[PDB]
Amino acid sequence: IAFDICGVQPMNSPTGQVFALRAVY
Amino acid sequence: GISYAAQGLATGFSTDTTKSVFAGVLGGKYRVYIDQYAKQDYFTVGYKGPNEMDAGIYYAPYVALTPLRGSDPKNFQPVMGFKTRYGIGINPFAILNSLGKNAYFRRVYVKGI
Amino acid sequence: KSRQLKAAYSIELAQDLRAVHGMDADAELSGILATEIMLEINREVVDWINYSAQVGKSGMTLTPGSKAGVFDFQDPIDIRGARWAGESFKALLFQIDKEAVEIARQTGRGEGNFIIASRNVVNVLASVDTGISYAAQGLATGFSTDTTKSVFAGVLGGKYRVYIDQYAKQDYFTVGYKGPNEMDAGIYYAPYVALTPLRGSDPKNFQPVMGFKTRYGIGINPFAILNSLGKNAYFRRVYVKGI
Amino acid sequence: NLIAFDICGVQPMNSPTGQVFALRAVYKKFPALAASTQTTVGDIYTHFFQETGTVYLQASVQVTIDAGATDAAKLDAEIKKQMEAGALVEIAEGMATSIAELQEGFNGSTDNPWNEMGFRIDKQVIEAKSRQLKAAYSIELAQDLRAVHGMDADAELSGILATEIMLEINREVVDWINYSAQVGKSGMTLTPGSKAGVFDFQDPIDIRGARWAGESFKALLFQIDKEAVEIARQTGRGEGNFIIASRNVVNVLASVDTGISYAAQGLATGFSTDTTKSVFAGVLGGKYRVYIDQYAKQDYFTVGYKGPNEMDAGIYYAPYVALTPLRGSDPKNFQPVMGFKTRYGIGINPFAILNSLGKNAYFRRVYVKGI
Repeated sequence: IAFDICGVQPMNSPTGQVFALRAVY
Repeated sequence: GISYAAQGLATGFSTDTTKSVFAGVLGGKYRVYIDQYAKQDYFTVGYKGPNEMDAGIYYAPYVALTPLRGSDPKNFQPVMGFKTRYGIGINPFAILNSLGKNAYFRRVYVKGI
Repeated sequence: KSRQLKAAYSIELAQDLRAVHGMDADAELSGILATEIMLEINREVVDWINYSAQVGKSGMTLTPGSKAGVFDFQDPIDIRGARWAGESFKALLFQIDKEAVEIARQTGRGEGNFIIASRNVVNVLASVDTGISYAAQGLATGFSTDTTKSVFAGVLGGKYRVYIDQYAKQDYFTVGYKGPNEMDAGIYYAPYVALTPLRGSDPKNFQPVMGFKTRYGIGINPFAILNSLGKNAYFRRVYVKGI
Repeated sequence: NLIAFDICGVQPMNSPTGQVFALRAVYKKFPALAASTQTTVGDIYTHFFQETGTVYLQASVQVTIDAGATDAAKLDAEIKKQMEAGALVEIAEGMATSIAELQEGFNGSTDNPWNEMGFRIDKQVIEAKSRQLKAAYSIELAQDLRAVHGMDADAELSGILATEIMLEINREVVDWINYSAQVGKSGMTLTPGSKAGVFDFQDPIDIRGARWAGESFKALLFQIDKEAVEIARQTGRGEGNFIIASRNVVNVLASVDTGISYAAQGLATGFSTDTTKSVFAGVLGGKYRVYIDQYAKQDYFTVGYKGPNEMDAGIYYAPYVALTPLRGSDPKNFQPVMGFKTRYGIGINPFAILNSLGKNAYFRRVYVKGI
């Protein structure tokens, strides 16, 4: 439930990685 | 309806307190949850897009509620427990590069309550 | 007499070995454990040989100008005036022939049939008799396709089957005799139980435990372990120096 | 081209970061040999000589060692005499082994030492590190290679680059091995007159009494074996299985042991039909698969171990992407774009990059002089 306000992209292995749609700044 | 009182709970003399959920929606705008372990008094406002990649924070569960079992012959007592594995992430914003740096969230200490 | 080993391993690692590369995880650990307990038994057999073997390059096997028990590759007496390693290495095999004879004499059963030796010595002995000591070029060809380093290299001079002691302590070789009769070894290993599996967990966190236990017992020619330390006529132990 | 990483665990990735596994290892008190001592055959006694420390001698003979030798000088003379006479025979670590075996056997008990395989078994996270090159060729060159020779122009450039990027990757693999390899000709692999980590072909001590290059070459091989032995000891997995070395060293090996490294004289005879110098030259002693480092900086050899298990290597390489082509042209002058990019990632048994430099149990690096 911890992630109801987070991205999850659950992994099928540790390490494992996620993507983030970061602005260029 | 920012925080659901659950009068039925009170009415029935604490039938099921369900203290594991979002309280409700503040102003019809913010889904709000109680930090049950807050150290003092504060609030944090955050953004979450429909695309999980637009959360600015990630939780990526791999393992959950793996039971532990057995017994410890030294006192011959039962072994029971639980393990999970998940991992977190924060949008880079450049943990060293995340402390007090996250554009998706703002936190304020609150006094006078 | 028994020996026992455990896996004592992490849950998460077992999970990842399977999840990441399709590895059989704990099954592989089991293979390691079976290997390790067998290697330890094997190491023990060698330790007993090197416990009980009589001191070699002694008595009937001494050169008058020798150093009593040590074959020094830099010593002109031991190497019989040899020129370079080529001749010197051969001089060692000659001392081995001398040890083999003393064994023959005392045992009354015939000269030494096999050798147990250190990596240094084996590499030396493998430098003579061309292809006799299995270098395992086929394994090298396949890039250590299956190392199998639990075997005898081969037969030196066509006479001594030579094995490498993976656990060699310093630098030595021991020449020993073995007849076709199981009663003609002078040393015995008589397995009763082998590779009995272990199954359990560490209660602090329920992490798994696997492993193996064996029972085999050992023996000697009576020789009269009170009567074996430095007394076993079937073997002669020589210290090696200078490699 | 060929794969340097044929001697690495591979465990290929399907995602960078991304991980590999490795089989990481866990990591004389004899009463006295002195005046009046009556030794008894087979047992072991300790004597400290006035000169050159101690010896441990095992009796071959039951004998009283000069009960009147209360003067250590007399005693040394008598003990030496008994050794010279063959009554007492010297062994050092083997005695330590023997006393332990005696004590362990005699007092053996089940108690609670269930032992364990001496292995932690571990893992590393590795990124699919990239390497990339541009063909960077001109139109005019292409026009004339086609017009003059009937050549396929950029096709040749493409083949060269693909070869070069793979070669550079192989060069990197070798440098990582040399980086992590422990110093050789050190500790267990030293000789009394040694120069600490270097083999000098002109030095009688290093070359073990060898006559000229012919035998010094073989003496190098002896030092190689010493390194291989040390690797087996420290790894707990096995003898070095392969050699990576400089051109000088490879020529040293090719010049000895009849047929270990090959000239591949068919290629030479045919006028360099394909030099293929990305393949192990052959096998030293029938034991060590040997390869040439095209980029060796000075002169050196490295001995390393590789098991049959992909987890047993010290060095791991897990390819993700290979030879992704480039294409196009820059309109400012329209010169063409072509080339290649790869992604692979490496891992090194942790031995605790920072913890692999000069620390890797699987490899030993020795500097070479005198060739």
